[PDB]
Amino acid sequence: DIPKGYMDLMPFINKAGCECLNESDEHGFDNCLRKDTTFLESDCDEQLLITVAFNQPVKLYSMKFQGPDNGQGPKYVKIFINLPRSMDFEEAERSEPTQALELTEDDIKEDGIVPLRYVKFQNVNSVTIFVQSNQGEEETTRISYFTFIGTPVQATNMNDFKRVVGKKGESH
Amino acid sequence: PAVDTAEQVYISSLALLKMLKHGRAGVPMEVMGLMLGEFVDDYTVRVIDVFAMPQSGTGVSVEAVDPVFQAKMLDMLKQTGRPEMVVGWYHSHPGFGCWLSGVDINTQQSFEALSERAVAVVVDPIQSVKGKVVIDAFRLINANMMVLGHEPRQTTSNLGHLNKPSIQALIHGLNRHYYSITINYRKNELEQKMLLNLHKKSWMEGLTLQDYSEHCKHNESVVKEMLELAKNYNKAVEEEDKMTQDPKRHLEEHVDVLMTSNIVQCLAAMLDTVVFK
Amino acid sequence: AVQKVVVHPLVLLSVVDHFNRIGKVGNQKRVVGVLLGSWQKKVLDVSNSFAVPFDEDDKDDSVWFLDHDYLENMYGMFKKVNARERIVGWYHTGPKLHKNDIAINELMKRYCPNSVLVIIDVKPKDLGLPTEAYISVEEVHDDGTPTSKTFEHVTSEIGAEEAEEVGVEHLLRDIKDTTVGTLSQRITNQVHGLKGLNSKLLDIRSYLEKVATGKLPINHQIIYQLQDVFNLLPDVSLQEFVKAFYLKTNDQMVVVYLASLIRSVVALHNLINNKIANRDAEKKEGQ
Amino acid sequence: LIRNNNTDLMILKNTKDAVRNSVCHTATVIANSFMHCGTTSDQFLRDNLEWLARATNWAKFTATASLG
Amino acid sequence: SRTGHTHMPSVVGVLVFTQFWFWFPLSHFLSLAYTPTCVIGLNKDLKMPKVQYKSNCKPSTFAYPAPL
Ligand SMILES: [Zn+2]
Repeated sequence: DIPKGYMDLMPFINKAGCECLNESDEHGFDNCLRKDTTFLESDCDEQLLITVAFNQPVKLYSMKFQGPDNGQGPKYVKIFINLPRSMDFEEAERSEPTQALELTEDDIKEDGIVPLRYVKFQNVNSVTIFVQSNQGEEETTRISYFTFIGTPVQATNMNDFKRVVGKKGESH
Repeated sequence: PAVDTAEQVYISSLALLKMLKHGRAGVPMEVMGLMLGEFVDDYTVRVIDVFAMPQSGTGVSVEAVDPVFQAKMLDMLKQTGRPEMVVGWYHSHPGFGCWLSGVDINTQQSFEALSERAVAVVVDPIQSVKGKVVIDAFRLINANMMVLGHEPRQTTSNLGHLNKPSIQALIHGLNRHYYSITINYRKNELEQKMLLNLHKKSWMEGLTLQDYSEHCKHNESVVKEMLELAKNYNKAVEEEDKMTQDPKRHLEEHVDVLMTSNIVQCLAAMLDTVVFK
Repeated sequence: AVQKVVVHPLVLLSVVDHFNRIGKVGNQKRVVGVLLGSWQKKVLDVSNSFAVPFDEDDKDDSVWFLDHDYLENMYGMFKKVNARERIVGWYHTGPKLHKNDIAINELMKRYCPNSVLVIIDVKPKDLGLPTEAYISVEEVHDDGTPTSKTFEHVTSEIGAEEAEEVGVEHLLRDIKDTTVGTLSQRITNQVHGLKGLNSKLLDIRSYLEKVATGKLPINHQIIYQLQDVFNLLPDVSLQEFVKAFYLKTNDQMVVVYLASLIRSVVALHNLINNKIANRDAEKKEGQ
Repeated sequence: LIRNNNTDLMILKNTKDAVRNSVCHTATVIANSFMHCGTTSDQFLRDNLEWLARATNWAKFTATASLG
Repeated sequence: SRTGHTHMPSVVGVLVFTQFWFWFPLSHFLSLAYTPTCVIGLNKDLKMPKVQYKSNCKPSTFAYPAPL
């Protein structure tokens, strides 16, 4: 589950940047972040595009992106990282992913954890996850839980720059 | 913990060019800027981009960082594709060596307090005569490090002793208050080609003849100088063979230049006579 | 108008870096930015650049969002950093033009009436400069063909301040080419010149074939220049040129022959010196 | 090797006396490792434990591997 | 080896040892390239019998270096 040294990246997610395109208003994004059986639904098509943002760059070891087991579950998960602009469901279908996971029912189950290629995720500020296909074929897709396991990269949080020594007048 | 004597600050091509330009774009005033980069693990500091800071009268000090400027430009760089950290600060020393002096240590202490891996790079753009780039990276020594009975920085690899320090820095304490991290520039395969384009000679320059008047004058002058050297060479060989060099070496270089010039121009001439008709 | 645009190695490296840092995180093909530089007579000197957020639909070909607020703020910051550099156009790392280009130039003409679009090709070719520069011209055509807003070429070059030569030289010292004519290097230069001449002639022939078969319209400027080239072709069968060529070839080869004779004499002298040294060594060893 | 361990510790004693830097400290640790290789006799380390304390971080690694 | 066969431990050890310019701890790997120069006699039941072999050369030609 959680190998020692790696911790779940919940506390470093800021709601200022999280979003999820093509989501049914009945079931929101808050559903996927409780560990309870509260889910997120696809609005129009059998596709979804989640986006999560982190305060400080983080390293992602594994992902717990799972859903129910009634044929309505993610099948093809394309993961891009550090996107300058919110993308669209047309770029999500051709852009080369940083990872190209193909989930199986084992991963979908409540005990399934999918490990990513650690190296390509050594500095992550924003992650976009495109669910392109459902486990079988269902006009609506549903996601039950989603959380990343990893480590945070030590942050040089500017705006903390201050005189730690000396007077306030030295120039050179 | 300790800082290994293999640590390297990989300064990218863009960062190096920006640093030198900003140095000679403000000499003999000093200039300062940040170094956006990435702390890879413990032996690497990648300086991917640099970051000019407006001249602010107070030379280069903590008050010369202008928090509004740095914050706003970091946000803008983030949204244009630079979600990078701030790994240290560079600041030029216009002509008086590559080391630190007092205010530099104070400022670098501020940066270290922010994150205790930030380097400080010093560039001397006047002494950076073409063919030699005088850039040195530095970081401080804790007050309880050399006084507690510990060497400033451990050594596990033979890498950290391939570059010798300069007396200029020794005098100001290159080993009493701060380190000297190696540079090891990082060049892709595309940047090198784009830079080769700077002096890349055009096919025109390859296939263009030399002004025949100037060529004949050069032939004549070199052949006369070679005649003088040949007279001296005769004298030298006779003298040495009787009693038991500069003439020979000068004669050899001059024969080289004459033959290269003549063959090159002659072949260019034939090539053109055939290619353009 | 502007005749020459001299771009700088810092600009080139900055464009490469922009392209890489966006392509790594996505796939955008083009990347677009602004160029900062100064004039001196009619010779633009592009000495800096910076990325400006861009996004377009590659299907519609008229929907794009170059961000002018970002442009203004970023230019304010670089104006604070260095003031003798005002916006002098834009650049985009696409191998060929696009339909949007005229609209983007209209946008940038707000900040510089004399806009220069430098299409900096990141991909490293082996024959030409990576910069091709264009300027927008709308004018009633003299030949009476219907007028539309289209680009016109402006000569481009790569040059550098000394502060950048000190850097490029250091970065390229490992794979540098000696800044002197070694005979092998000069013969290599001539071979490369022939390579380039062949490439250009193939380009001209392909364009002429397309024009003749009709897939392209006729450009009177291009036809003018080509027939002027043919006009300028020289004649070699003419007698008082063959005479002169033989005369100067013979003079050059007299210089070569004298050089060879001097080299032979020096070589023999060195051989004698070495044989004597070995003879003395052998005699001393024997005794 | 145990039976024929005819080594001279005086040379290593002189080397230790000449040691000033940590490079030389770890060098002498490796040198003892070699000199005794195969010979299950760690007398040089056993009779100097003050000197096996100036090695810190990636020199304790080498000293333990030297026992090995 | 003593029969013309390449000695994998020895080659590997010397390679990893030459890789000490980058990581000192690897210097120990040369221990893999230490073959005991021995002639060990064994009796029928793989026990070690007390015997003395005879050389035909001055002892000083192959004796230990004198103890400093
Ligand atoms: Zn200073």
